[PDB]
Amino acid sequence: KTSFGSLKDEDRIFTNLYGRHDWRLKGALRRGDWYKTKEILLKGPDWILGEMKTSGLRGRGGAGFPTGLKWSFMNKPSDGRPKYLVVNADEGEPGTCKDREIMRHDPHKLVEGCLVGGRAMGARAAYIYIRGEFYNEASNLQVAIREAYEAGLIGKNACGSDYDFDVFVVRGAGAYICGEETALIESIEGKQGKPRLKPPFPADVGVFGCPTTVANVETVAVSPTICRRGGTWFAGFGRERNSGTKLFNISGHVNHPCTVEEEMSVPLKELIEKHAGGVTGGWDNLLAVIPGGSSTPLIPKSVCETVLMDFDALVQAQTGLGTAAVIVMDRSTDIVKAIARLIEFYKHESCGQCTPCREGVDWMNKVMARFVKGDARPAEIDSLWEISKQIEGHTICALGDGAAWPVQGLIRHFRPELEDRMQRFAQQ
Amino acid sequence: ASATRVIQKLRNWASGQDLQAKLQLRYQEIAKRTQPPPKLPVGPSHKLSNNYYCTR
Ligand SMILES: Cc1cc2nc3c(=O)[nH]c(=O)nc-3n(C[C@H](O)[C@H](O)[C@H](O)COP(=O)(O)O)c2cc1C
Ligand code: SF4
Repeated sequence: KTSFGSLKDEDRIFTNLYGRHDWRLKGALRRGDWYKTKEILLKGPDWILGEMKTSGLRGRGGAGFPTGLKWSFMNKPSDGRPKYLVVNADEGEPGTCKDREIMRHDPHKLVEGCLVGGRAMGARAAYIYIRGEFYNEASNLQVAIREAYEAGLIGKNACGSDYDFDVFVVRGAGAYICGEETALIESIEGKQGKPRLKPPFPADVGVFGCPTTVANVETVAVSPTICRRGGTWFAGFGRERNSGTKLFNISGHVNHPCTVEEEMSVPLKELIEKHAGGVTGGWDNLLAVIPGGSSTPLIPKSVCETVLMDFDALVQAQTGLGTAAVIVMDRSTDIVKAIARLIEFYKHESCGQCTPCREGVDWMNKVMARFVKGDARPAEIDSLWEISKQIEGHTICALGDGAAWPVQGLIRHFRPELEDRMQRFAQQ
Repeated sequence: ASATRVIQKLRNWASGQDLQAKLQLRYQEIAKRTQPPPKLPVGPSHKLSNNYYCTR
């Protein structure tokens, strides 16, 4: 119960995350899927949610909220409408590649986990929204679904079970905002990817005005083997409040950038050193790291040596975990340029319906460009902090938060570099 | 300014006190009429930060 980050391959819940054995059915069936799914389904729905609540499985997307509670919001019967299950694969946040690398190389985990989630909840079918740029991955997935339909695992008798299910694959069109719970839903409905206000919640009224619970790829893909192996076993790894395995995408300024499944609450330094061998120039050459993709603030190397890769730890460090897409800077790169690029991205990917992210994100983009060039003065730094705090909790969706948090992470840990660039531009 | 130094004396005696120094008229001791441009200052509430109208 102390200093545990390393593990073995019996626990690797993504046994083919590198496409080394097989992605089709014949080859996936060997890796422990579609095994006892009839027994799982007919065991009961509440048994599945009990396994979830005992596993302590938090949402492995951006906003980590405990599942079981989330999936139990539509255990109630239907008052004259069908129910649906939207699997989210608009993996648009920077640094995040894990959902791609499972979409290809292990689609059947996803399919059976989605079925299991539906029968745990109630669902006529499912809608696997996938990014528009993921054409070949989506086609691998469609082939897997076709093999499943042919083998008799889905449809009029889903592995028997006295329960009928379908699995659809909706295809996006290239917008990061369509990863949100509600923009995704409206895009499936056939409109712009503009989020809704929440309330209403998708479990009372969602896609097509019907109940839904949106879920990420791995959030469901780990469901069936959790049911198959218990919440005790999944909760045994990781701290008591945020447990389980975790895919970890690593990018930038490290010798061997990679995707890894690892034990949650592993230290960031253990993670970087074991897999994706040491950063360029070694640890001393480290400058800052972003643990999430881009909707999480910076880390200054002062709390990289004494921090666990968890929700609670990074929250204690005035930061947060999202999809856990580690990104590294190594003293050889302008950092304000990087964060200005992130804000340029968050400007391009805004929907625009709510005023703060419509305007203030463009404010911050322009101001951070001006800080890159050094054409500002330090009385604007706290002004821009105030602009961030205006944008934070004044929005419909959490893209304003994601735009405002890297800003705060830079102002909190790298203000003197802004000061230096300003005085340099002023002198010259 | 031009009082020929004896009429100056007459008026300073009849009055009771020197008035060539404290004259009713203005010759060259006045602020001239075309001036440099200023730069007027700027009061508080121009703080650019930590300045919300609900507080002041
Ligand atoms: C702008 C924005 C973009 C998001 N994009 C994604 C995404 O691409 N993939 C994802 O899984 N979640 C994304 N989220 C978080 C979703 O709300 C979350 O994935 C979904 O609620 C499922 O949560 P879960 O991890 O409990 O399954 C995004 C949120 C915001 C505000
Ligand atoms: S924060 Fe941005 S993306 Fe989200 S609803 Fe408002 S304008 Fe749209």
